[PDB]
Amino acid sequence: VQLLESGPGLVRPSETLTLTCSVFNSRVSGYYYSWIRQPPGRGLEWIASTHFSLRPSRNPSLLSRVTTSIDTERYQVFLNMRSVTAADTAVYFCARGDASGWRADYFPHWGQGTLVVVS
Amino acid sequence: SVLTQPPSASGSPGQSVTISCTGTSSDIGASDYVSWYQQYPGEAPKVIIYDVTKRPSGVPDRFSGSKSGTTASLTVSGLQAEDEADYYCSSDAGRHTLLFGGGTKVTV
Amino acid sequence: ENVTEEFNMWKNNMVEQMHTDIISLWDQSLKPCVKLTPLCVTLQCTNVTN
Amino acid sequence: NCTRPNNNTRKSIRIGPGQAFYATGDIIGDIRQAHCNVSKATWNETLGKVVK
Ligand SMILES: *[C@@H]1O[C@H](CO)[C@@H](O[C@@H]2O[C@H](CO)[C@@H](O[C@@H]3O[C@H](CO)[C@@H](O)[C@H](O[C@H]4O[C@H](CO)[C@@H](O)[C@H](O)[C@@H]4O)[C@@H]3O)[C@H](O)[C@H]2NC(C)=O)[C@H](O)[C@H]1NC(C)=O
Ligand SMILES: *[C@@H]1O[C@H](CO)[C@@H](O[C@@H]2O[C@H](CO)[C@@H](O)[C@H](O)[C@H]2NC(C)=O)[C@H](O)[C@H]1NC(C)=O
Ligand SMILES: *[C@@H]1O[C@H](CO)[C@@H](O[C@@H]2O[C@H](CO)[C@@H](O)[C@H](O)[C@H]2NC(C)=O)[C@H](O)[C@H]1NC(C)=O
Ligand SMILES: *[C@@H]1O[C@H](CO)[C@@H](O[C@@H]2O[C@H](CO)[C@@H](O)[C@H](O)[C@H]2NC(C)=O)[C@H](O)[C@H]1NC(C)=O
Ligand SMILES: *[C@@H]1O[C@H](CO)[C@@H](O)[C@H](O)[C@H]1NC(C)=O
Ligand SMILES: *[C@@H]1O[C@H](CO)[C@@H](O)[C@H](O)[C@H]1NC(C)=O
Ligand SMILES: *[C@@H]1O[C@H](CO)[C@@H](O)[C@H](O)[C@H]1NC(C)=O
Repeated sequence: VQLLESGPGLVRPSETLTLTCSVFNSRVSGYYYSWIRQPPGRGLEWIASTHFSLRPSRNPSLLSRVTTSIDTERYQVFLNMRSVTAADTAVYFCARGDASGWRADYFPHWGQGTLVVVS
Repeated sequence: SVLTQPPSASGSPGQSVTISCTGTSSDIGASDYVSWYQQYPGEAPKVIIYDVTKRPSGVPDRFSGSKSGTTASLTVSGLQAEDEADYYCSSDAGRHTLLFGGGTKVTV
Repeated sequence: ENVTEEFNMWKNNMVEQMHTDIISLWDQSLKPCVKLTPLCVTLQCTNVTN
Repeated sequence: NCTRPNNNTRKSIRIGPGQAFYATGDIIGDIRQAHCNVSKATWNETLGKVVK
């Protein structure tokens, strides 16, 4: 399994964020996929978690603007958060759960990450 | 960030360092889903302790977890010159909601 | 006691009646339930994992 | 001992008035092969008795 993350450069204060990490050697189904974020100084706050056929979860402090989804044909996952502010600029990782496929407690696999500085 | 940790810790080679992670009763005392991560400054974190007292395959068995009441403790025994990394604690707060900690930078 | 009956297992009628009764019980339990014959269409199939 | 490691999900589809078709949604976790286990020594003894 390989998680390759992508996001567009620097974002405007009112333009929304679109984040996508393609999966390699995986089904993008039957596995919980989660997003975690850390500011440059310190971080590791988790944004959201998704599953194909089970109930997702969202961060209460960011539940307002989290609209995340998955695509099975192209094997991708999209954060697509909006209403961004200059104070949330940070680097993002996407991760998936263990081989069990039903646990979103710990995330063994991770990804490279993206800068996504807010202008 | 409900869960908090001491800002840093230090020691000497061949010694043991204990790191404490605290939270409310509803957070940590609800279930056993407590995890610890380490990350290098230039790399992504990796799981070191999952489910409080279990460890992933292919890692050194020099780490542990105690679940002392509503507080968790991680002990590192026989640390070396390359075991200097940040340590984060995460726990489940119901409805598949995780809460992280402030991290503990261990230097030697 | 004092009796010796001549048995044969390859020519008894219990097996035939059991076979036809099992077949009949199998058949009568498939009458009420759904008849899947709109499913004969042209399917389009792909691999489940890649 | 026979086993089917896959963790399936069944999905119901309505094809008419009062008619339901039960498809398969997906599989949670890893896709693994179904298989059966027998003990070697006991089978060896049984085959020896059968040969005798
Ligand atoms: C088994 O195969 C089936 C059939 O391919 C597959 O179901 C299909 O999944 C895709 C992707 O999830 C669905 O396509 C989407 O449908 C919605 C609703 O109509 C559209 O809005 C989507 O288009 C938008 O979103 C895309 C991704 O963000 C954008 O790229 C696009 O430009 C649009 O903005 C998209 O087309 C499709 O509808 C289903 N089909 C059915 C019949 O359900 C299923 O996931 C496969 N399962 C497994 C386990 O492999
Ligand atoms: C197959 O997947 C299902 C999830 O759809 C698992 O069901 C969970 O099982 C655990 C273990 O007892 C329960 O705590 C959960 O409440 C169940 N439901 C969920 C998570 O929605 C099931 O355990 C899996 N099968 C195996 C053998 O692991
Ligand atoms: C049936 O036999 C197989 C083969 O020995 C068993 O699979 C083993 O399971 C253990 C426990 O998870 C693994 O450590 C081994 O690596 C597995 N063997 C192989 C070859 O991969 C299985 O547990 C047995 N019992 C069943 C299927 O019920
Ligand atoms: C097939 O499954 C049975 C039942 O799970 C296994 O029997 C177990 O055997 C171990 C010792 O080998 C005992 O400690 C367990 O108590 C047994 N199970 C039960 C429920 O009593 C058996 O080992 C399996 N494998 C075979 C038969 O090859
Ligand atoms: C027939 O059965 C009776 C009743 O057990 C027994 O007393 C008698 O000895 C048997 N006949 C012979 C020839 O053994
Ligand atoms: C799908 O499976 C077929 C049959 O094994 C294989 O030939 C093909 O390369 C696979 N991948 C596709 C069609 O993308
Ligand atoms: C069965 O066991 C006997 C004695 O242990 C041995 O000689 C024989 O080779 C075995 N059969 C097989 C197929 O291994």
